[PDB]
Amino acid sequence: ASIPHLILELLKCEPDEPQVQAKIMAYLQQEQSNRNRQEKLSAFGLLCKMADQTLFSIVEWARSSIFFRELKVDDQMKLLQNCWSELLILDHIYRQVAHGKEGTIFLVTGEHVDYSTIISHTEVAFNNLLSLAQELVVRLRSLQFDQREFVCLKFLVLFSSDVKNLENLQLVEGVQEQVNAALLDYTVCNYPQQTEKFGQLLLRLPELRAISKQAEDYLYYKHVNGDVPYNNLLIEMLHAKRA
Amino acid sequence: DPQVVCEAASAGLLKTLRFVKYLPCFQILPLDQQLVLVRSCWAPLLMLELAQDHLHFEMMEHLLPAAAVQAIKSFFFKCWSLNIDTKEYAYLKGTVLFNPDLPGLQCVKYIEGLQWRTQQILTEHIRMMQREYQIRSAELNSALFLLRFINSDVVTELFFRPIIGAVSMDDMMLEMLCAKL
Amino acid sequence: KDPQVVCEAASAGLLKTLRFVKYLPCFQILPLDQQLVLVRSCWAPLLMLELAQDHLHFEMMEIHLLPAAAVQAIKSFFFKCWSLNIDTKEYAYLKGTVLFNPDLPGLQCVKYIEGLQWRTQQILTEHIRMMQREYQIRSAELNSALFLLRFINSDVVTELFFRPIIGAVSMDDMMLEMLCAKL
Repeated sequence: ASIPHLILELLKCEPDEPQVQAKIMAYLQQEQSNRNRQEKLSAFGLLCKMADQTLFSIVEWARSSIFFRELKVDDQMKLLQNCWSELLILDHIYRQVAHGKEGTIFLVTGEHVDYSTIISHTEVAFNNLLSLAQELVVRLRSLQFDQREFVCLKFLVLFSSDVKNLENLQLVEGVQEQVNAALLDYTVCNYPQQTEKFGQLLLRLPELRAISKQAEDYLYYKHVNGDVPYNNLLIEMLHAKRA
Repeated sequence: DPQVVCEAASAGLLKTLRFVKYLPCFQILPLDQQLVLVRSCWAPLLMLELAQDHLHFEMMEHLLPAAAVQAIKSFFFKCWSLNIDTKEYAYLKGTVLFNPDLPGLQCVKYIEGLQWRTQQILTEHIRMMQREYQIRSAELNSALFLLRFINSDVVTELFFRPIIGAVSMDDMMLEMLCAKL
Repeated sequence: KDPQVVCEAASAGLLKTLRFVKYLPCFQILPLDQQLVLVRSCWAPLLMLELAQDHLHFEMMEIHLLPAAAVQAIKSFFFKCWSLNIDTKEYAYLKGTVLFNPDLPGLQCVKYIEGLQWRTQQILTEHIRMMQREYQIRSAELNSALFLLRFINSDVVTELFFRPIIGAVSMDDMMLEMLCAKL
């Protein structure tokens, strides 16, 4: 049940999980408690701020990471500018593998909702999306997945060699192949009869790069209706990457 | 006349929907919304195409609804009467396509803006040539005022029943938007 | 009179400035070392840009408590801004132009800011065309005030407005506490 040297230290870069929900939830509870004669948010706008924080936290997790620390900002921001969505989604997905179950969605704030109560209270465009995610959350919980192969993936997404302009291309070249192997070992090591599990996990990647695009397109659409908060980070992240 | 006109009534319907479908600010729509629009704007937008192509056609003792018939008639004439140029016809179509009033919309503020930029880019065209804004402006709004009385149930019976025979112009639409996707 | 009141309104201006910057997504997404750089430079121009906006009317008669033309540059600039009737929108992009300056020494995120300035000019060129016409004339008008700003100094500002209050503290130390404090 032992894990290679790589994954062992990768688990060290984890954000905690109690520490965050305290931060975020207290922030949000603070955001609404805030005194603006105008500006309700409200359900949606506020959820964007949640997603923002998540992304903030995700960036801390990134900068506060061993292989990420080396390689300087200019490039740091280029990796982020590519996967910021894919990661933001994935985080949610896993959170639904860990604390997700029946018809119940678990937010990063530690709150939960009824998938039915959600789907009805949301527009179709957002259903074709949440469902698209669940399709994957479940598809995959089935394949016996957990925090070990999870963090492997995070780095895999974050360090996609399929970028463009950067100097330390060699570093990503390295970790992209250094984590592919590191994962391959763990595949059969701490697990029973999967055989092609590695290929399966590595397979669900584009199936998430795809849920991403559609998610962004949704953001842009909601943004262009004005529904998205003022200094929001996602729309910001979207304009850098988009154009 | 029936096969003659209905044959080209569809050549406009398609000429219309294509114009709309391949519209960039239109691609940005969840389809369910992207449809809400078309599910209404189609009848008018159609008339504007036909009136732009000077589609002449007469009737015979072909059915009864008269007010419905006389309204269409009055519309095409008021249009031709106003010598509506190409650009003007375009900007008119947009005006029809985007109205935030439609029930079921989730993006009111978005189309309101579009609605705005349309009458904006339209005013500029007027500025460029025909002066006396309130004149050419209230003039065109007259054409639009006529569309109000069209039902779009009648338009169906008139140009499509003879060719469609019961498939609806609901089942039709859905196909169109995704067909050429 | 001048001293306590203007310095107070000036100090108030500094907060509003940093609050503005601090909340920018494209900004708060940066590491502290880099955030600190930007601010440790632009704070001076940016403050000036705010004070012009709030139409600060100060006059300091002098009947180490004077330089000469230095305090002139400030007025000249203010007036230029005023005579140009800048809307809150343009001001905001102006501040953006100053803030995202790739040339600042000490940056390591040069390329990132490149694009930020780019978009800054982009959304501005867009707003100009939106409002009134041209963009050849109004652009020069704006760069006009910017050019008049580069000659302010950052020693004169701190001395003129802040030394009375701050007393004997490094303005650069202050920024750090400000990138952390309040919020």
